[PDB]
Amino acid sequence: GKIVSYIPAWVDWAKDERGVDATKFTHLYYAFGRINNGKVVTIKEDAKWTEDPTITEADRIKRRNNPDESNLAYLTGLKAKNPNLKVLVSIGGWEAEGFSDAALTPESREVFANSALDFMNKYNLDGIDLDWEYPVYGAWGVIKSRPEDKANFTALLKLLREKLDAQSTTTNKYYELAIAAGASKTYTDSVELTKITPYLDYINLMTYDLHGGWDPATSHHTAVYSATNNQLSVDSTVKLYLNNGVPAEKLMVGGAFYSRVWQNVENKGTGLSEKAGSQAGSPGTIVYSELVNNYINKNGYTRYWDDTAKAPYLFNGSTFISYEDTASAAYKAEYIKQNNLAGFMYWEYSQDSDSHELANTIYSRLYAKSGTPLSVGTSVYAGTVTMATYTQLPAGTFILPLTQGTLKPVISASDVTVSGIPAGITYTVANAADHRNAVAVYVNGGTVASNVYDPIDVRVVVKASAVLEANMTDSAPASVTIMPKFGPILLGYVPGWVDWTNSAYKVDATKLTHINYAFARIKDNKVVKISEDINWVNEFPSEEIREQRRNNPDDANFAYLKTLKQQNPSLKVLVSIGGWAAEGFSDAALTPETREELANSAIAFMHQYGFDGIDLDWEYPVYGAFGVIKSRPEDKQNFTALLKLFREKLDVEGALHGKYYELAIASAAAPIYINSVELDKIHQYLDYMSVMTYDYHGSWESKTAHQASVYTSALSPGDFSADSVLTAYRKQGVPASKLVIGGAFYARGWVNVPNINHGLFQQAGDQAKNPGTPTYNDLVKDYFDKGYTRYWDNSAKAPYLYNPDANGGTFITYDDEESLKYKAEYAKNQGLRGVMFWDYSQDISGKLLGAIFNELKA
Repeated sequence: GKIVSYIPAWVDWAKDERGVDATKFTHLYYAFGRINNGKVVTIKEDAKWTEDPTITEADRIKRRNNPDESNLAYLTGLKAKNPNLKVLVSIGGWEAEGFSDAALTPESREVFANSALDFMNKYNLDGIDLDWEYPVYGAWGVIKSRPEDKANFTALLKLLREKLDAQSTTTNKYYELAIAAGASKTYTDSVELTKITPYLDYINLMTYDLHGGWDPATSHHTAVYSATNNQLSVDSTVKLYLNNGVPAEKLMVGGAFYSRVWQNVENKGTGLSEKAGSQAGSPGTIVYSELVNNYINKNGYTRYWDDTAKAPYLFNGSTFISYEDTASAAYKAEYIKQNNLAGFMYWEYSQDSDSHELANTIYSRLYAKSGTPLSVGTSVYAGTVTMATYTQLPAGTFILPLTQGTLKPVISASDVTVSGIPAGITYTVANAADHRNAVAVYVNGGTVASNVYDPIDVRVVVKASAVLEANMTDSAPASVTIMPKFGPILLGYVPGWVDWTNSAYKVDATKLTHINYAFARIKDNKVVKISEDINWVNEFPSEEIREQRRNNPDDANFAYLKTLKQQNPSLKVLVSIGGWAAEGFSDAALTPETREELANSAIAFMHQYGFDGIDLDWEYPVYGAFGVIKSRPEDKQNFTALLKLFREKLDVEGALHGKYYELAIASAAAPIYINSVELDKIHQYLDYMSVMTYDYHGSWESKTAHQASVYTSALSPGDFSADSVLTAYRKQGVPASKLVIGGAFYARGWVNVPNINHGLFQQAGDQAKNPGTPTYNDLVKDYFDKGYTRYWDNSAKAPYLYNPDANGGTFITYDDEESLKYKAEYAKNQGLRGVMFWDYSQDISGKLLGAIFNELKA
């Protein structure tokens, strides 16, 4: 199943902020090469293009220096990311002149075709595509044309295939030849389809601009089916081509990442099949990204759907817009599959939304296995409604965009099951205003039956019935959050290896809600201070270190925390048992006796030193962090039993002490962790999981990336981010209100990083001179004004540093005030329990904590 993406020459692709994700298609067509004195040339050498009257001067100096060479290098560069990618040059396009002359004579055909190969070979291309629009009728006078174009097109294609084949017998590389073909009967009548088709790998059908403001009434411009007899469609065009004998296996169906517009449409019905007046004022087309930004269910435009054509359109009473969306793209991809066609071609990739929604939809739908219907998918845009008091819930609205599936323009109450809205609170569902494809759940203001001390998980199922596409199943239940009146948690790791009492830098209990004290440890299946952990105390041979570790200031720290809790009585201080390289959990978790023994010893430790709960930091079950710790496959279900039992023991303690003791874990981001821990079964025992949304990348790898980005960078599709990890957690079924997003107050980086794109996503050299983990404190002292410059990846919302001159080029990846703000903002919009960070000692300025606090609690 192929996917042809047309990519425009007139975007500077090396500069483009978002770049091209070539893992979502199979063929990249570079639009366009042009013809000039019978020869194929770069578009910058097409005077007709580089000096058009229409948008002129400021934007015409641009065109003269179009960066074609650089574009072609960047695009054929994308083979690193998709090795099976083919890149072809598309020659021609709308209004491109010179085919009729180029094809005229055996001689002019010879020089065109030789230059076509020369272009193909010069830029390392996999084939040639001819977009002659159109032979014989010349698009009715847009381009020069002659009645002999019909046979001359045949001879031209014959000659190209001969020469590509000749070259193939010598290089052993197969070369593609394709055309973009017109959808009209006039097109089929001006070319010899049966003669031509043996020369071509496939025929890209231009099944768009089928109708437009040149017609007296509105219609669909790129519809899958014909809803009336006079409306052209993908189906009517494919049937036309099959009837002329073109095999289904050589036809690609076209789609458009832009709309056709009609103005002055009579305001009747939905605007569809209505009479349209003057188009003189019309923009003609509006690209999909602009539709998303300013038109689809926005600014007075209503979204409508034609359930026969399988096509969306918009109308606001005067302007009608016909476009391609997620639902039409799915129906087109199902048409391709059901009719055995070659695939999906689209014009053109840069018109898509920033996050490549159409390109991504077409990939996902076209390589969906049949007989496995797809579930509707959700995300969250507004995930939190916050209690005003213990009983009073103000009005608010959960907003869940779909990521897979397309809501009907108006959904019904029965399309959505919401569970967990508290008793005596009414709600309704609907399509969220100002979003193209989102469920709103409006929660009526109200009074809850009993006091809300803890977050309420609200669970939203989007039924197969809510959606346009054909054979989909109900969504997984989407978690959002009713938050109790005190709002999100702000949790700090506080290291026990700092002597807090004699430190001039103190812990700010007015800004934290929670502290994890790092760490208690496990010895002989008993919980002990870190000073009794012989593996830690003697991690290093030097006695001066071991003596500092033997004298770890734990007692002093426990008195320090006791004071702090006396001064800030709503502060919760948990003891963290474990951490990096901490032993004993696999053994402790094994049997009911070993778990009993561990839980009772932990409980004893907790009471002895004045803690308000327990956090387990087992790093990590089953894989043992790749043999840093003892592990077993029984860890997976034994961790569940350990937490069940810790929770029971803590219930016993709170029932005896008239108080509530928290239980939490710190959990990792990587797929292997997620597959090692029964996340859907443990969350019930936990107040929250402190997800370590950092250490994604570092010196252990030979390429740079963001260690802690809140969003996945546009230029590293599929890469780790808080969003990607926390979404994976939610799809295991963890409620949002039991997730805590993590910030790191330390950096990772790479040395020997080349000075290309400021070191971001580059190959690095030998890492013996690597920074390791410089703290924000070290960045302030040694990096920030010392020849590193700070950059910002605005798609990832992640800062980074780069110094060309330090150890062969050094890239530093970290969290700062700005990224922490965005993590805190994600927590709030996603309905998460709150924010955590590691660790309090790493920023003595207070800025990083202040950044979180300012955003999160204000």
